[PDB]
Amino acid sequence: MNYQPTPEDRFTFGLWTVGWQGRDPFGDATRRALDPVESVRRLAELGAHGVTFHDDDLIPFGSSDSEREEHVKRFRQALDDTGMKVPMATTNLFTHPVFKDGGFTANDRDVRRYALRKTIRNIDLAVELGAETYVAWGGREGAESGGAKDVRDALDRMKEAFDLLGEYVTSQGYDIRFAIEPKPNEPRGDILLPTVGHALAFIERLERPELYGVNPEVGHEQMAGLNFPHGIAQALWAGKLFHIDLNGQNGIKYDQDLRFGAGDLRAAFWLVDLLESAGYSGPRHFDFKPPRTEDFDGVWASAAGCMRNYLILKERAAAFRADPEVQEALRASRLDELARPTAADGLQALLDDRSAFEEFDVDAAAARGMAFERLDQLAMDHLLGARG
Amino acid sequence: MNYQPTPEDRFTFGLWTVGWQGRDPFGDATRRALDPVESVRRLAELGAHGVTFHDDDLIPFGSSDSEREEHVKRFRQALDDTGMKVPMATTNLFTHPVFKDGGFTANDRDVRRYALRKTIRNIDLAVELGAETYVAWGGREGAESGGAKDVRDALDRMKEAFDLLGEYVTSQGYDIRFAIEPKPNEPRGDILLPTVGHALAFIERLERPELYGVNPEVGHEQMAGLNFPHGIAQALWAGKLFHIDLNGQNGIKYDQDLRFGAGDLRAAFWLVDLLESAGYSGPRHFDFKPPRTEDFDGVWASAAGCMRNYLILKERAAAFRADPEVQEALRASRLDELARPTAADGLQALLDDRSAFEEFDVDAAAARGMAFERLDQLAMDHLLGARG
Amino acid sequence: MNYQPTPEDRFTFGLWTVGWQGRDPFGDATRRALDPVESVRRLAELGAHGVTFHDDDLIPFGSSDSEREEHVKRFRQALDDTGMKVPMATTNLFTHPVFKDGGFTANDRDVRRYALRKTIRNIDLAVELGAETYVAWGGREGAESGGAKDVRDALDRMKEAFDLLGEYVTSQGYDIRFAIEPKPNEPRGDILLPTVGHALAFIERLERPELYGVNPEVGHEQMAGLNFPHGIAQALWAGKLFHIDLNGQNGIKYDQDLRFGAGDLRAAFWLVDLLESAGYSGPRHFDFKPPRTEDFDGVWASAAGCMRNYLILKERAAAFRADPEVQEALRASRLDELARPTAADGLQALLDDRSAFEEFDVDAAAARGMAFERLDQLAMDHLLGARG
Amino acid sequence: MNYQPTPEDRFTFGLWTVGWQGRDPFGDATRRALDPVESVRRLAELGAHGVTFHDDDLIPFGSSDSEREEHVKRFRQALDDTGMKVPMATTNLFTHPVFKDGGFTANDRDVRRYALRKTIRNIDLAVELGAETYVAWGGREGAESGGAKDVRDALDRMKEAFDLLGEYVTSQGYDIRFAIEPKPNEPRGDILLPTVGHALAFIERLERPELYGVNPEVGHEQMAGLNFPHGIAQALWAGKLFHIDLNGQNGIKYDQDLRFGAGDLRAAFWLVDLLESAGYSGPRHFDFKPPRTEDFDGVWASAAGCMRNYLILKERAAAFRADPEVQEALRASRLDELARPTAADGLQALLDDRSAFEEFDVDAAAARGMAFERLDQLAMDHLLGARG
Ligand SMILES: OC[C@]1(O)OC[C@H](O)[C@@H]1O
Ligand SMILES: OC[C@]1(O)OC[C@H](O)[C@@H]1O
Ligand SMILES: OC[C@]1(O)OC[C@H](O)[C@@H]1O
Ligand SMILES: OC[C@]1(O)OC[C@H](O)[C@@H]1O
Ligand code: NI
Ligand code: NI
Ligand code: NI
Ligand code: NI
Ligand code: NI
Ligand code: NI
Ligand code: NI
Ligand code: NI
Repeated sequence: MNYQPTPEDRFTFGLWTVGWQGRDPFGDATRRALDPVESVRRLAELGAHGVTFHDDDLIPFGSSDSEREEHVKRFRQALDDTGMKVPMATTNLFTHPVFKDGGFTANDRDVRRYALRKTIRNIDLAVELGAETYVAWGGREGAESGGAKDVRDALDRMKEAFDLLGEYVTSQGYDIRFAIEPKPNEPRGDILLPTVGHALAFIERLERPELYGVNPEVGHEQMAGLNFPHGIAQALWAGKLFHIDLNGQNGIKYDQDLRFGAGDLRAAFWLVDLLESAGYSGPRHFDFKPPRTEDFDGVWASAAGCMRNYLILKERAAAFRADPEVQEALRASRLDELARPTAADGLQALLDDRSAFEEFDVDAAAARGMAFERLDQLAMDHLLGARG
Repeated sequence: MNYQPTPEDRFTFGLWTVGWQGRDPFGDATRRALDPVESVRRLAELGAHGVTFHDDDLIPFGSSDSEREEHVKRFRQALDDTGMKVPMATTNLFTHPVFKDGGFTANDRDVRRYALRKTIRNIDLAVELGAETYVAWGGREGAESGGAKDVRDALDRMKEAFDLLGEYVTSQGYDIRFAIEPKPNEPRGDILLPTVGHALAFIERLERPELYGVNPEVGHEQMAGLNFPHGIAQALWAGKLFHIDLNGQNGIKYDQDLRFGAGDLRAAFWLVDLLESAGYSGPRHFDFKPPRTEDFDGVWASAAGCMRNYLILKERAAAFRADPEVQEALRASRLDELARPTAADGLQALLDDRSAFEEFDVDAAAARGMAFERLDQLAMDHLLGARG
Repeated sequence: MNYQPTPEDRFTFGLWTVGWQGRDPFGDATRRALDPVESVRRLAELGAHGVTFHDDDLIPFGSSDSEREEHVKRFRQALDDTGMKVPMATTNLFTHPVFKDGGFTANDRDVRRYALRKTIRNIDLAVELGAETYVAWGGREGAESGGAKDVRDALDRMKEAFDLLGEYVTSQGYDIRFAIEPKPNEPRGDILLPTVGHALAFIERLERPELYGVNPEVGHEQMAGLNFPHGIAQALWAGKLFHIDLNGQNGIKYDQDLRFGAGDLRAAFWLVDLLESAGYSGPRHFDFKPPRTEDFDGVWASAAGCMRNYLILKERAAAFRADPEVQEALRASRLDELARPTAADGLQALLDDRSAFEEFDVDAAAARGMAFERLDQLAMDHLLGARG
Repeated sequence: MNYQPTPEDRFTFGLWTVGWQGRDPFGDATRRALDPVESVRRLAELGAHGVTFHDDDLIPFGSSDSEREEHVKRFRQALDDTGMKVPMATTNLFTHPVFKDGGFTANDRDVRRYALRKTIRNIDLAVELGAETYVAWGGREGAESGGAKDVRDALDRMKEAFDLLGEYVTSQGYDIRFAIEPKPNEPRGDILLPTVGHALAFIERLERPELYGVNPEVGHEQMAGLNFPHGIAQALWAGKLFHIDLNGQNGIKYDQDLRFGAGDLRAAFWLVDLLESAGYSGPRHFDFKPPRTEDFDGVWASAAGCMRNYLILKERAAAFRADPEVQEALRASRLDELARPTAADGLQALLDDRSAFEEFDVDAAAARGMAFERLDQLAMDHLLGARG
């Protein structure tokens, strides 16, 4: 009815999102820089719950320890003034030229040691600001050519780095968990751990896997042509959806980071349906870039639209699931039977069950339509508000 | 010098590859069916090591137990006559209309029970023929629309199915392992476990993960735009590369299944380099389709070219790694340093090491070129046989 | 309010769409064949305006001249009984094995001559049934490998074929125009004239270009990652949008042919906006496949949903353009200025205009935001029926 | 034997290629700027024939008329000192913020007039330096959202701009032709005239089409998944290949601009085969970026590798076509018959030829294999230097 967000909806934004100045590989900045304090204040006015940051977004690279304390205190006063929270933070291991061949998996060992120290420094700061999740996006971990990177040795180095970070937070007693953010490419030709599945598999080889989950981004899995709600379902099934980055992407091309709801709208519908039906309770974080065509009024419009589109889709997905005609259609398509065990009776009874093979009427079973198109048109009508 | 294969090179082919009759979604078959015995004999003459099969390739669907024994005995006599082996087998859970919504994750429970019994029947046959690996490709597990498949319930059903199959082989005492073959799409709109990473992650949630690995296919990961040698490296790092399907693919489109070496030739070079340097010792299996333009002479030509291209690339990758100028280039690009631990000295010494942060010269480190382009041009010259 | 189609909405369907039996490259048919007469009757009941056909959909391949006349007369009686029209027809030059290397650009000259005679035979039949457009989809014109097809010689052969067909219809006095339907790949590895742009360029080299236009399909341009409404705009700008195939596609992969509205929903919105604002008056033809999961009740549901989704999107696009707040936003984003000539004053006055260069304030111009994000969120709200 | 380039091989490089400082959307520059004079000298030493430039690469934006003359004179002295030529130039209408919504199709009319004056100024300079081709890449012409750009009005504006530029060069008497460079996306979400086909079609609607051709880039057509040699063949067939940009791209993702030969190596082979067999005589221009991992020694290595790989592939493609076994294979696959007219006898004799339809043996024709796989393996063996 009214799609007004409140801090209760847990919407969060990175400083680097509304603060993106619009520099792209072919053009100069179109907007001036935003003071972090100014972004916190404007986002609070729009109904956001909190903000996130990379170390270098908050404290400019090379800052003296005294300049550092000054930047943090001003930030903390804006948070106190507005009620905004800081649920996640991350490290910039991709902008400075020293990270041109990676941070944790750089071929040069001294760069890998520096990347870990820069990371540990910001974990301390994140805990101080109350963050519960620490994200890692290995944007420069990867290669443009085959001989440049032995990927088994690089995964060893990646494992070593995350194991050391887990040792660090456990030895310090911190209540923070790690979330790896996959991306298949850009800025490297191929990035290691390119999808949610590769990241989930990797985590199972860490020494303390319970401290690590994923931070998937809508557009990154779509850059590989994959179904984002399906990957999120697999992450939820594994118990590893620790955080999520929401935005939009129009297919397989450069990372667009459009506002949430733009891009593949039906995938956004099915994502919100899943998050809300699974009871995901973390932040709904937007990692987006207001297009460089926009002035600052367009930046705030784009940020507001992120939140608005989430709340419209939440209403439509709830109306879909609550509709008795949809519930009947779900039974007609046997979603109830999918949720029942195949063989709770056990292996031996399955083998002795002649109705499962010797006397199974395969032709009768094959003729049964699944009724999925009528179900999908009910979902389309609900999304478009065309139920009457 | 001479690129002649021998059974020692372990090249294997599925019956369904050379026997593909050329039916595609827009056209009729262009070739008559091949008798399996005839394929075994022709492949042996070409230097292959063995063949693989789906149950329905060897025994036509619906066969009586007596027709079954007859088809198997003829096959076994061809194997005895030629020295050919059968290292892998698999189940067809995708062609019959009863599998239109899947086998293990079909919404209908009776279809899921039938799919397991059809599978178990062929595992027994595979063990009898001496197969060491049983492949599962869930070609119909997936969906064209969002509401048709709850993916968490479907992963529960998938886990239940593989757990029951593991219970079966362990209770029977069989020495066979399972290999899941990922594919991102086609014939379903999205297929569950779409990439090597999703399959590896899934396996870690099975009750006896040691019985399960992956069977990646070159073209399937490329249908998601991913780097196949990188995914194979991750599978090798995890200890899960139990088998591999070799073929070629020209980018993101329908599954072409071209002969190996066609498609992305440099990725084929880097794949062979990795397999041979990691000492992969399983079968080099070709899952390919000779194009429907071809008559049977072109089918055998295409099969021979699979083997030929592997052996040329093996020679070029070995020449690359053995070249002293390449070894010097690898050190110049610090591949030796990538293989050294980042912090064997431990967390505490890293934190107290001022050379890792307080006194690290980031500008000096940043200026060091990685020399990857000279290394990659040496690899190009070796691939093209242009070293002089 | 009520999204009921009538024959006035000009919705048409190919016989091969609702009649697709569900055979795909990995599985058998899931539905029995439909008699063309039965499809005409069922589609009329749903509110369709007419049907289209390939020669081989209506008259089975190899039919005797007498069997032929019989199939046509039964069809014509169904059309008379229902009021259905036949606005377009086409030729099947892709299913029979003789067309495995193409019809018009087959390397074998005798096949190319046969393809033209099979085509001419059906043009006569289409005119008899009252078709105004004859579509050509060169599904097999192309190659899997580089040496198999000299593309300059193949374009010569393609031009020769269309020139001869134009000579034929002009010599017979027929009032029919030709529409080339591009597709980038599938079933050939690469298909010639792969996009709307390549087809439009080709037409300009024909002897009588006025007889030829394009028949773009939503999903085909999306298989190349292109923006379909943009390509349709270019076709409309050139005066060549003679017909259109509507369906849905989820990105770059095999040709899904989903029902219209599925796939990229926002692109469907912008397509309907363009067609209706440009006053396109041809048929709105659905070239779709009801998924093979469906029985015949699902086939009719899917066909009805094609029409329903067009009419919902038509209502939302009209509400968008009629909204005074949207009209103000369009002026704020200077769409009115885009439609004004850049230099109606002429070249010399442009060169002497110091306000265009010497005294142009580039910094002031650069600071002006384009306001596109607020405009796009108004379009999203209209699409979702969330204006209040 | 020796793959040493000489100026006779006509290899050219843009100033912006070797001079790319390595700034990407996620990171800072890794290399200092190169003085244009220094690049001219280094490229001459490597065997290049000439260089190309955007206006802003040579003369920094905002330069005074006196600073301008100074930059040009220094450049001209380097050209005189080295023998280097300047065969092409272009305009930068994409970096400055004023071009954020385009140059020729910007919604703001005053920006469109400025873009034309900036262009005309550099055409005069290009003619002075002896360029024969003027390239236009409309990198910012396009949109991220549907309502922001009416594409018919934008094509009107694009046509108006190129028509005015043609009026200008004809009124000045200049001997220069225009080449439009297509790209499907990046930096805009969708770019207008996204492929070679759309550009060729557009040119036919200009007032003086003979002055305009295309400048295709390998990686740009591959960003749409298209076959670059096929698109080049269509451009050659139309008589419009006025220039070409050579580089490499690994599939559908961000524009990588790798050195030529990297990316899809077999497509590079077939491109060189086509260019050399068609007798293309323009510049072989590399539009590439040495990866930001590299220092200046790696920049020159990467530039040299562009030239080296062209010359290796030229030798292998010539060996392929000269091989008598390949010539026999081409006849076996009926490439000779593809080049013969389908119906030089004319329409009426085709209609009366019973051997073309009534008495055509379609089954006999269908059984003939095309022998394309043996031909393609000969091409692979030649590419890899594996003929013995
Ligand atoms: O997507 C990448 C990003 O914007 O920068 C890194 C951080 O993790 C964030 O998600
Ligand atoms: O790729 C799919 C395939 O050809 O059919 C199933 C089997 O696993 C084999 O790999
Ligand atoms: O899309 C291809 C199709 O379904 O078959 C050929 C006809 O042109 C129709 O469009
Ligand atoms: O590819 C784009 C580019 O590098 O910048 C514009 C010029 O046309 C050149 O081709
Ligand atoms: Ni992103
Ligand atoms: Ni992110
Ligand atoms: Ni495949
Ligand atoms: Ni396979
Ligand atoms: Ni289609
Ligand atoms: Ni179509
Ligand atoms: Ni490029
Ligand atoms: Ni270029």
